[PDB]
Amino acid sequence: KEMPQPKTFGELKNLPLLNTDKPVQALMKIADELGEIFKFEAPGRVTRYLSSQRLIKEACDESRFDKNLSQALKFVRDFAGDGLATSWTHEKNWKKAHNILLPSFSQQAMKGYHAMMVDIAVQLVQKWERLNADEHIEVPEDMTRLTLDTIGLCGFNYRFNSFYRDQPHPFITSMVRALDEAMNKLQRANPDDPAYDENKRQFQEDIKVMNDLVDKIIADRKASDDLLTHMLNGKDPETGEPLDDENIRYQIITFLIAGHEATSGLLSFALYFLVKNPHVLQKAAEEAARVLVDPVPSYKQVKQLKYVGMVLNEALRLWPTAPAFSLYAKEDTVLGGEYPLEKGDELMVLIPQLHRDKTIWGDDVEEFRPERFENPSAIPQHAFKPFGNGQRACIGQQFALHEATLVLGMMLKHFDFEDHTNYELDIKETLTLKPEGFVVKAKSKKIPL
Ligand code: HEM
Repeated sequence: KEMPQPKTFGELKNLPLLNTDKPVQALMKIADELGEIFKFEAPGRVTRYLSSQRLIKEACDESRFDKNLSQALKFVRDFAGDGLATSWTHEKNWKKAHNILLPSFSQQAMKGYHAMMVDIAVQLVQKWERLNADEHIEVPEDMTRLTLDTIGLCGFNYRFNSFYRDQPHPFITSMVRALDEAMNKLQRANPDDPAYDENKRQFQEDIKVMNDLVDKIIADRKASDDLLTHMLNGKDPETGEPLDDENIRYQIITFLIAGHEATSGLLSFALYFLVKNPHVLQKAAEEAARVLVDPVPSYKQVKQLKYVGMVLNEALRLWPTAPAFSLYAKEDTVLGGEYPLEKGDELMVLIPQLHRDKTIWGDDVEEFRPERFENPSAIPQHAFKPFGNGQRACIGQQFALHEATLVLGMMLKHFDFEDHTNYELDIKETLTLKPEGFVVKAKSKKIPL
């Protein structure tokens, strides 16, 4: 079979299609036009975009395909280096850090983070309780305050104190700037052109901001049993080695970025979907009131918020906040019985499209219906992949979900929410997705913390 490909622009091939602020959403539209697979060419470059569970289940076979660093991740590697998310599977430092850091996400570790998560969640609830009449909430802004502070405190015993600031923590400003530059490089025809000299300067200036904080965090610890403890002291069972200093710095950067951005997106989409679906919101609120009987939630109570977990999964179905991942063929292989691939050939999994596979989910795929997840085991293998695949899946998945469940439960216990502007969904794309400009009003239910 000869594979579909979107419209081309002479020698630029398909490249100009990605000259947009919303590339994933563009690609989703192309996926709608062309189906389960399409070829995407740029000068000197080719990838194939996959949207169907039928094809993605083969792509997820680790014997045939391994994680690739997309062009995005390759640019992120300029500051994240050989940290876990931007390492190749065959780099010694991937498997070492993987073995060393996985215990930071054990059941006992998670129970250990719970009190610190509550610290930040209480800060968020207090902020909202303290608003005056008619004042409104900037949802993604506040969710980022929460998620950054949570990873900072839980992972590193470091307090970004984001609820003490009216604008983002400097770290975030540079992170966003650096990630935007990393994206802008995709289009650039002549990267070494003096025209971009200033962009390299601001890039390195933003990386420098990020690295200064990393030094602060490591300094402060020199003067806990968290992530950082494991980075500094943990030994890999296989090699018997610990991480070296250079790799440790990369992990810190990696975890500070990965550990907050997608989770803030998730919480924001979840609240967006709730205020757009009032019956669902009522059911979630009812669970929160029924389960969260104490002034502050326990770890076990969070685990009992079944419906809230369903709501979070349905939000990840529709808008998985890290919306793509890239694979390469380990050897020559045939995809789907129809698409021959050679060793090294690249694939991109367009996760929001996978999650709209009508053969898997039914015809109603645009509807927000958390009951799809009544029994998560009912979902076929490789049909729901918001956390990636296999040994290269999200290490922090349970952390994200615990924090998100705890926080949304508390939000639903303590406040009624109003979509006072009838917000029109506008999805901004950076490393991740978020509903830009999303605002609500919260009316306190006046329940003490
Ligand atoms: C809703 C929240 C999150 C989503 C949707 C998400 C999504 C993903 C996805 C799709 C991948 C695979 C990327 C690829 O294949 O290139 C991944 C990997 C990763 N994520 Fe998450 N993530 C989330 C939260 C977190 C959190 C809270 C942490 C840290 C506490 C974290 C740390 C990482 C790391 C270190 C990797 C690379 C793991 C490895 O390859 O060894 N993520 N994430």
